[PDB]
Amino acid sequence: ADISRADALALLATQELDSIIKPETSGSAALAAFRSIRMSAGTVSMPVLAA
Amino acid sequence: ADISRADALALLATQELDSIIKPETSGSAALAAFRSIRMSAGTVSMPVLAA
Repeated sequence: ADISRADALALLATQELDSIIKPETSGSAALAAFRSIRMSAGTVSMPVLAA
Repeated sequence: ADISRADALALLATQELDSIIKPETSGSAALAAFRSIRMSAGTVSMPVLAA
Protein backbone atom coordinates (compact mmCIF):
# COMPACT_ATOMS: atom_id res chain seq x y z
CA ALA A 1 0.00 0.00 0.00
CA ASP A 2 1.05 3.63 -0.76
CA ILE A 3 -0.42 7.15 -1.34
CA SER A 4 -1.19 7.23 -5.11
CA ARG A 5 -1.67 10.53 -7.05
CA ALA A 6 -5.40 9.71 -7.12
CA ASP A 7 -5.37 9.48 -3.26
CA ALA A 8 -3.72 12.94 -2.93
CA LEU A 9 -5.61 14.61 -5.86
CA ALA A 10 -7.55 16.93 -3.49
CA LEU A 11 -4.27 18.33 -1.98
CA LEU A 12 -2.58 19.34 -5.27
CA ALA A 13 -1.78 23.03 -5.81
CA THR A 14 -3.22 25.01 -8.76
CA GLN A 15 -1.58 27.65 -10.91
CA GLU A 16 -3.24 30.04 -13.34
CA LEU A 17 -1.51 31.98 -16.14
CA ASP A 18 -0.97 35.67 -15.18
CA SER A 19 -2.37 37.10 -18.50
CA ILE A 20 -4.91 36.36 -21.30
CA ILE A 21 -3.92 34.84 -24.68
CA LYS A 22 -5.38 37.16 -27.41
CA PRO A 23 -4.55 38.36 -30.97
CA GLU A 24 -2.99 41.79 -31.60
CA THR A 25 -5.38 44.77 -32.16
CA SER A 26 -5.40 47.47 -34.90
CA GLY A 27 -7.19 50.79 -35.61
CA SER A 28 -9.37 51.68 -38.65
CA ALA A 29 -7.57 51.80 -42.01
CA ALA A 30 -9.80 54.83 -42.79
CA LEU A 31 -8.56 57.09 -39.92
CA ALA A 32 -4.98 55.98 -40.68
CA ALA A 33 -5.19 56.77 -44.44
CA PHE A 34 -7.43 59.84 -44.92
CA ARG A 35 -7.27 63.49 -43.80
CA SER A 36 -9.69 64.40 -41.01
CA ILE A 37 -11.21 67.63 -39.67
CA ARG A 38 -12.58 68.47 -36.23
CA MET A 39 -16.31 69.07 -36.74
CA SER A 40 -17.92 71.51 -34.26
CA ALA A 41 -21.43 71.49 -35.84
CA GLY A 42 -22.71 67.95 -36.77
CA THR A 43 -22.67 69.00 -40.47
CA VAL A 44 -19.97 70.76 -42.55
CA SER A 45 -20.92 72.33 -45.91
CA MET A 46 -18.41 71.88 -48.75
CA PRO A 47 -18.40 73.97 -52.01
CA VAL A 48 -17.40 71.97 -55.14
CA LEU A 49 -16.60 73.44 -58.60
CA ALA A 50 -19.22 71.96 -60.97
CA ALA A 51 -18.64 73.43 -64.49
CA ALA B 1 69.70 -16.25 -32.94
CA ASP B 2 68.71 -12.55 -32.52
CA ILE B 3 66.42 -10.30 -30.40
CA SER B 4 63.00 -10.47 -32.12
CA ARG B 5 60.30 -7.81 -31.60
CA ALA B 6 58.50 -10.50 -29.54
CA ASP B 7 61.67 -11.02 -27.38
CA ALA B 8 61.64 -7.28 -26.51
CA LEU B 9 57.78 -6.98 -26.29
CA ALA B 10 57.77 -6.51 -22.49
CA LEU B 11 60.12 -3.45 -22.88
CA LEU B 12 58.13 -1.56 -25.56
CA ALA B 13 56.86 1.96 -24.91
CA THR B 14 53.12 2.87 -25.03
CA GLN B 15 51.17 6.01 -25.92
CA GLU B 16 47.52 7.05 -25.56
CA LEU B 17 45.40 9.90 -26.95
CA ASP B 18 44.73 12.70 -24.41
CA SER B 19 40.97 12.71 -25.26
CA ILE B 20 37.94 10.70 -26.47
CA ILE B 21 36.75 10.61 -30.10
CA LYS B 22 33.02 11.61 -29.89
CA PRO B 23 30.44 13.59 -31.98
CA GLU B 24 29.26 17.12 -31.12
CA THR B 25 26.31 17.45 -28.69
CA SER B 26 23.25 19.64 -29.47
CA GLY B 27 20.25 20.92 -27.40
CA SER B 28 16.50 20.60 -28.04
CA ALA B 29 15.11 22.80 -30.81
CA ALA B 30 11.95 23.09 -28.62
CA LEU B 31 13.67 24.74 -25.61
CA ALA B 32 15.80 26.90 -27.96
CA ALA B 33 12.84 28.26 -30.01
CA PHE B 34 9.76 28.54 -27.78
CA ARG B 35 9.13 30.73 -24.71
CA SER B 36 8.77 28.93 -21.32
CA ILE B 37 7.21 29.58 -17.92
CA ARG B 38 7.98 28.23 -14.44
CA MET B 39 5.27 25.80 -13.35
CA SER B 40 4.70 25.45 -9.56
CA ALA B 41 1.58 23.19 -9.61
CA GLY B 42 1.93 20.35 -12.22
CA THR B 43 -0.98 21.89 -14.19
CA VAL B 44 -1.42 25.56 -15.22
CA SER B 45 -4.75 26.96 -16.58
CA MET B 46 -4.56 29.47 -19.46
CA PRO B 47 -7.40 31.89 -20.46
CA VAL B 48 -7.88 32.49 -24.22
CA LEU B 49 -10.02 35.21 -25.84
CA ALA B 50 -12.78 33.42 -27.84
CA ALA B 51 -15.14 36.10 -29.32
